[PDB]
Amino acid sequence: MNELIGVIRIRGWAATPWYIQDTLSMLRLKNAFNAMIYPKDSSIQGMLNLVSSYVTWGELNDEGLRLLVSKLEISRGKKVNEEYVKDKLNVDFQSFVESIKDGKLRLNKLDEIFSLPIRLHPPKGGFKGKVSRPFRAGGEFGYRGDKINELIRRM
Amino acid sequence: RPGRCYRKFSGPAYTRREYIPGIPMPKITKFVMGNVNGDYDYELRLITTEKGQIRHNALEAARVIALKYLSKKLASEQNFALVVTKYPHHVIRENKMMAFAGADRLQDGMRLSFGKPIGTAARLEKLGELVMYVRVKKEHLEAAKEALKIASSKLPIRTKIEIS
Amino acid sequence: VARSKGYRSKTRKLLEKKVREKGAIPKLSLLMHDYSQGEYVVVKINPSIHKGMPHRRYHGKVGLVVGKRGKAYEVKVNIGDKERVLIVRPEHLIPFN
RNA sequence: UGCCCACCCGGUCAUAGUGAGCGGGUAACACCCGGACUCGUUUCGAACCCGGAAGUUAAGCCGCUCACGUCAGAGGGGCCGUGGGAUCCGAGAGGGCCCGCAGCCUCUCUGAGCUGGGAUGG
RNA sequence: UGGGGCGGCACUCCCGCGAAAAGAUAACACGGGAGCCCAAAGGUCGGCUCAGGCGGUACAGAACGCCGCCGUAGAGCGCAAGGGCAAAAGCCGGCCUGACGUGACCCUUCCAAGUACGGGGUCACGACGCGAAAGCGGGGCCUAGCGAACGCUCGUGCCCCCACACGUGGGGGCCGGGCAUGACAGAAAAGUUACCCCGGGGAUAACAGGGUCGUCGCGGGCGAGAGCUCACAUCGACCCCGCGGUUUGCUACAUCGAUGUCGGCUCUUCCCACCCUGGAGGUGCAGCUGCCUCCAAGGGUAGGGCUGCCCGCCCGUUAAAGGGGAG
RNA sequence: AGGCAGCUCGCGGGGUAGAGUGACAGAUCGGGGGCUCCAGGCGCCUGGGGCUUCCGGUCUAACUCCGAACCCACGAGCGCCGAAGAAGGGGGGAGUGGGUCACUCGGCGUAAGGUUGGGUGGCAAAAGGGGAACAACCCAGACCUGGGUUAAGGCCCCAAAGUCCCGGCUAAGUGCCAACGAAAAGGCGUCUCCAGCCUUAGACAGCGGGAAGGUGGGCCCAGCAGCAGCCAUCCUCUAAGGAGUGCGUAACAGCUCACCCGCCGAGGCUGGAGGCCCUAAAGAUUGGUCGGGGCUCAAGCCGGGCGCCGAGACCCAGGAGGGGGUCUCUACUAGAGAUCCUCUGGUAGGGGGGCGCUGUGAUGGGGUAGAAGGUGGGUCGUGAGAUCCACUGGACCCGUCACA
RNA sequence: AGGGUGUGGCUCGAAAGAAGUGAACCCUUCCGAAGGAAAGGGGCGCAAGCCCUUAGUACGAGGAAGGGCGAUCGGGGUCACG
Repeated sequence: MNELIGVIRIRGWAATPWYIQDTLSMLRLKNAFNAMIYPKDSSIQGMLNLVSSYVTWGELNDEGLRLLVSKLEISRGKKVNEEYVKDKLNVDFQSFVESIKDGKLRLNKLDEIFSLPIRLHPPKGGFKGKVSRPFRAGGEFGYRGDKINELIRRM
Repeated sequence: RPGRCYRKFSGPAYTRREYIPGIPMPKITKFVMGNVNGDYDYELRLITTEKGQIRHNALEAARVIALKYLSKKLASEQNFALVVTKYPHHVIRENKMMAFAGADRLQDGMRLSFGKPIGTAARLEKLGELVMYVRVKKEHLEAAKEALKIASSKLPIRTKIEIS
Repeated sequence: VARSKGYRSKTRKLLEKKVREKGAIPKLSLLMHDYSQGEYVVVKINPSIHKGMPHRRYHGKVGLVVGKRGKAYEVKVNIGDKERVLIVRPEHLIPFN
């Protein structure tokens, strides 16, 4: 049981049922191909089992985690007074962490907890590189485990 | 009326006799033929492979033809035991008013469309239910497959024959 | 045909009693506790006690005790977004948790 | 001492029940002896009520064994459902797969009274 | 309101099911009820145990009374249905009238989310009944048995009557009961029109098109039997599986500021499920004539009597005088 | 200064699918034992009826001794929103009360693009990309312009991208169909998996012979000399045979039914299920079909794989507007700016700003014999519109502020 | 069938639009967002193909500088083809 998972919304928000759309707003996945990092516990698991047909998730390792945090852009950094400030350096981390987070005074000490809506790109090489359907049970949606790390590298 | 009308399920089970007045008597009256308790070797069975309903007309014709064939081979009380298992509990009903009351400007059309009982049927709610079996000795195994094949021709549901 | 809306309509099985609970009130140890204000209770209708009996729509709900009038209690329950106050005899209550 | 065994008042309300057979009391619990008086039987001191004390372990009560009942655990057998998914299969009835959960009956074996508050005995 | 009409009442109220194990939920859906009855069938206190069966007793019998054994309810509880009830909520007795005056709150009708009546529940003050007592009792074991404004009338203590004051008769007022609207959240109400008229409606019928195929027409399986014997030359019961869209129904999608609505005549074309003409085979095929199966739509299929017809019956012939579609 | 559209844990509610029937109420098919009456036959036997007992079997919308998945109440935690966008309170203006289809769980119905309910989603009020065309199905929510990567779907030509790769099947032009067009039955036609039984101690098929005798026994019969009306059942025997089929025949007879020999020398036979295909399989609104061409180790079907193309979706650059926070200037019913964050389909409808026409009070105010109007053409503005140029025309007309 | 767009042909162009203080068109260098190769070399698979290096290189919307030639462009009408 790894301690940190990443979830990606792989479908758009048109004609999505009442129950499902509200759960994905609490997980911060409003539209397609934005990702979010959460700790693995029984409370989040029951949420993913409800919206399973719209997301894919699994356990991050060092290469997948390091790669998600680097992708931030001008409207994609963490809530540095909102503004989603693109990190790109420790300069934003030498003055922002002094409010809620602790022990993070260097980009190499940003490994612990939380994030914001990470906006991604569709996957290189065809989301149908080996599949034909993001709509099929486990054909492309649902839990995939350690395989979530090579999918992040593509996007 | 064609059997395609009353072969599929349309609604719940309709069996309670105390709330249903005027049900016609079924065509089947004898369900066990031959000499049960005789000494037999083979116990071959007729098994359905679908879900549906069997009218009491189909169930009585499949029984007369099978009994006549076996009785034609050797004898009646002799070594065979013919048993039809299902009873026609369900009651099938027809909106007959299209015949009479649908043309007096009486409750014609679909107005007051609950139907009146016309006969009974046997609901088959599981896959692979026993419908008939026959018990014979080893010398009669062949005349017993043919009796069940001829009977299977007068029944709405697709069936098999199993030997044991 | 639309349904008759009597007080005990569509209660053929909600107001059943199982074979080992029948008879004039069996459990007296629940009646030896005096609920105080701020306690939590569960509205459980007893089909054989016909006095101070709540409505079918409140069976199995959790209320909060807010007062007492005679031998019966004032219980505040939520139905949808509305607060409702009931006066229930203690034979139709069990403590919660 | 002791602890548990009856008794009085209980809680749980068959794992605690019902029948049959047996075991046990110099106290306690009972049957038991009798009716002037309080009270009493649409007749009966049977019952209720009052006053007693010779007799007994035969009843009740408590414990033990055996039959059935009941609640569980294990094993053999019969039957079988379902929330989500797909430009899955099939003419349809229905069925298979992926992620998530189970249930009912019948046989066989093994156990089966726990417990709170107070005056007699060991 | 599966067009309207005729019928019924799904027009007020109650129970079960429909109803998918919270709540809500429709049908001219299914199975039925109420519009009252009771001075006890109401209140309380005490005693008792019911239906059914077994053993013993004169008349005595399955079923009278008596003596015993068993009996979880298999009875009874005014009335539908459902629920509840055993030292009772049932049966039998004693004493009673709480089926009480005044004044509140809450539930249901009416989910969340507005809402009249009706019904029910919990109480305060005053007074009773029954119990040794704790206490139980504002009807019936629980869910049905009911009705606005204005007007009249009764009960109950006072308030008012005038361009001034006082008095008598008479009127009016506040609070509660009764007189009724069942079309039951309340108008005081018969037909007819083919002599008819207006505003509309394809929200809605008739012809015609669409969907469906019970009915209608045709095909296949099986094989009870009959055919001297022989199921399949020919016929083919009881059942089962389909097809067509040429009948009649079902639905109400299109057309209501219009798609001229039967039959006939005239003229054109198409389908094949073959009546004749062409090819092949079987036969209970000697020949002639028959009967049946398969291919095949190139050609043909006419004249009259009767009826508005269509269908149909009939006359004299014919190789045959097939059957359908095109709004 | 809290809120709940979602989940988890804790603590509770429920009688549905299923399952049972000796747990209640109804239905419902057979057998064994015991008791009784009636009828028949010679105390017995057989049949019918009623009661009891035991064993097995079939059912229920208005049955339940039981009982899931699932849904729901409350508490805590998580998650999200919130002092910039704000639980509870007050106020102004509406529109709506004809819905419809797909998927899914039902009631009525032979069904229906039928009718009537529960849940979700489109359309209504939703463009664009696919489905030949298509309100409703699949992808997906369009502020404007450019670049990229994908989804649904597709890749022989029409038509962007595969005459792509491996293992098999089909011979009918079957097929080239998600929603859309075929059943029971028949086929060893061919392809595949399971059973069982015979095989070098010579299988299956075939071929020559033995292919049979007492006897063609027989009962009944002129005779059925298997096979016309009932039927037994014995060895001269061993490398060989049964007391024995269908034909038939007035009757025969005979071929064939069954067992051995001789040959031969490799596997054979009978059931079960599956794939594809064939028959079943017949119409016309008139004239050929997968959209068409056409396609046969496929451009079809089955089990798999690889790479590409392809939306306004998602990413990127530039631009525009709305809202909000923070600031500057101005005799301000309003203008002009700087900066940071976020949002962008729309009918009924509610709200904010602006353009244009005719007249009135003013005015830094103006213009004119060269005005207004007309025709064609430049430029500015998202736009309603403004303004200019050339020609025509012959006397009136405009900018700004406020009002009607 | 009819309008909008892309590429071309022929025509009108005095003014009100840009322009000799330089229209239009050609060369060179530089920066470059999201994205992003191939040839060559090595390895794996029956095969279509894939993996490491080449390499985040060549390129890539936009943007900035210089040189040459030098007088038309924007705009209007109409026709052909996608």
